[PDB]
Amino acid sequence: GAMGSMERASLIQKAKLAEQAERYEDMAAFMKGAVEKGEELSCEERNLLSVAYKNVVGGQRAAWRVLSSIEQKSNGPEVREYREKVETELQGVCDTVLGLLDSHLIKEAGDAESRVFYLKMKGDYYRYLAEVATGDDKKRIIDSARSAYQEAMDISKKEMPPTNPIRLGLALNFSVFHYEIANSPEEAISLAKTTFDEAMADLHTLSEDSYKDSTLIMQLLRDNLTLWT
Amino acid sequence: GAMGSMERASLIQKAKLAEQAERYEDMAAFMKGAVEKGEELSCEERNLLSVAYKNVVGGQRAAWRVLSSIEQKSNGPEVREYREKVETELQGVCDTVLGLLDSHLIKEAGDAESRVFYLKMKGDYYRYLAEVATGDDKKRIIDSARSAYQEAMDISKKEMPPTNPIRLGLALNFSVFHYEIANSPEEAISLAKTTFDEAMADLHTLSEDSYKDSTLIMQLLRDNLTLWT
Amino acid sequence: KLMFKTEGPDSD
Amino acid sequence: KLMFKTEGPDSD
Ligand SMILES: N=C(N)c1cc(-c2ccccc2)c(Nc2ccccc2)s1
Ligand SMILES: N=C(N)c1cc(-c2ccccc2)c(Nc2ccccc2)s1
Ligand SMILES: N=C(N)c1cc(-c2ccccc2)c(Nc2ccccc2)s1
Ligand SMILES: N=C(N)c1cc(-c2ccccc2)c(Nc2ccccc2)s1
Ligand SMILES: [Cl-]
Ligand SMILES: [Cl-]
Ligand SMILES: [Mg+2]
Ligand SMILES: [Mg+2]
Repeated sequence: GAMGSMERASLIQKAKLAEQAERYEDMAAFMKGAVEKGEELSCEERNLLSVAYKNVVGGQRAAWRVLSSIEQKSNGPEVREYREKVETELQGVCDTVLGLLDSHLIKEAGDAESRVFYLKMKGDYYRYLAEVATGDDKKRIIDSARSAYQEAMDISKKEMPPTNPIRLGLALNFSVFHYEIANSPEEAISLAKTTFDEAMADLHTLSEDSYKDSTLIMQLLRDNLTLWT
Repeated sequence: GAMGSMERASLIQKAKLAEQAERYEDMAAFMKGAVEKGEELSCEERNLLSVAYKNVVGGQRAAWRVLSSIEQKSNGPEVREYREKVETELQGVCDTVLGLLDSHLIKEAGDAESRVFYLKMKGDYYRYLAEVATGDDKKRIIDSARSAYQEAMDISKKEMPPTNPIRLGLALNFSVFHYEIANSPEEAISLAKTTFDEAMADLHTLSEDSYKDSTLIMQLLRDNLTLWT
Repeated sequence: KLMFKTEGPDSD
Repeated sequence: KLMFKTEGPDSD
């Protein structure tokens, strides 16, 4: 623990500064440090954790695709070697995040909003592994993503309203999992449509602030349906 | 030398891939490796080196300014500590680049286009140090930047045409040094104007391709003069 | 690759 | 800070 000697509150303060500086690698290390303090995370802290690693892994995924595309076109070892380098570092980030979730974020998360959040993240990071998987564990990696998403979905449906932004973001990502990872485009479409319609019918219950939060994610579901249909 | 066991040509290939992937930290490490092979760099290779480190140090400078600004407003230790962290890493990059230039890029660079290029870079990386310097070596850091720029300028004026893009980029950066580091805005203005006018009067000698290269940098000189006058 | 909309920062 | 135009990538 590089961050073992820094106060929890200082690590959270520094994560927030790192976000402002666009130093996402630092933001992610600071939030890793905070989780390793062993206390549960607040809503805000969960969002810091997620944003930090999304940003880190986002850069690696983007780099991977560029390198993978060049490699495909090329089909010397250099292209493959460098795509492998980036891929390995990507897998490491996913491994680290899954690490934090299993030791011990998920088992201590009893509230719907925390448990759903973490299980969604678990699905997400298995999905990122799945995006680069080519060998004898691909099927199991994919099934790990499905399993995580499905538990999250079951909890979300039982414990949260249809407009709950966490529930909506989960359905969005599970929908993309179906479309592109499980090669189940009809499932992806059905999930996205059903999720949008059930959210639309519940907007009447919300404040203006909540309405804004929900409709933002509903538009993402719409954006995908437009490309898909 | 992390890159001691990779072929020079592979390191250059991988720098180019890293540029395409926007992996500038990797691009910079690969080019460090290439310089440490001990052979001189080609024009293209010099440009790879410069682009890689410009990008790395650019992110750090941007982060530093964000953190410095928050710290100024705040005037707990956390803001200062984290600005210091970023500042130290920034200084390290500058130290590394200056390292490569003195061991042994500059002493082996005999052609105007290579020597001017490297001395410009030396000025640049001392300027970046100067931007964050606050102690008893600030004056000497500033003078190191001036000294490098001035030798570059003397060579460029004697050996290159006024429209030479390297010469123009040097004058641009030396001009900004004067304005903002040496607190010499009149010198900055005189240099930028004289450089623009002498370039304008030489454009007639150029091909279309060269004309494009020169006028691009001339517009930067103009952009600065507009803000300055 | 065409990337579909997923939750949170479009960091890739 | 207002940053002035310098050579090469506007990376900051
Ligand atoms: N990037 C960041 N610094 C954060 C984003 C969000 C967020 C809010 C709504 C929807 C998605 C993300 C945060 N949650 C938060 C903020 C303050 C108090 C309680 C919770 S922190
Ligand atoms: N930290 C974790 N929970 C995991 C990381 C990785 C991994 C995948 C690719 C490269 C590096 C690590 C896993 N692979 C895996 C998953 C499910 C079944 C069989 C194998 S699980
Ligand atoms: N970012 C890159 N990969 C490069 C940019 C430039 C450059 C060209 C003109 C002006 C500024 C920079 C390069 N120089 C070069 C390219 C091919 C052959 C000989 C020399 S490489
Ligand atoms: N590698 C190099 N050539 C240098 C690096 C640094 C440095 C500055 C700040 C922080 C870390 C390193 C120098 N400082 C300096 C410069 C001129 C005169 C007195 C002192 S020289
Ligand atoms: Cl590699
Ligand atoms: Cl720090
Ligand atoms: Mg159908
Ligand atoms: Mg005057």
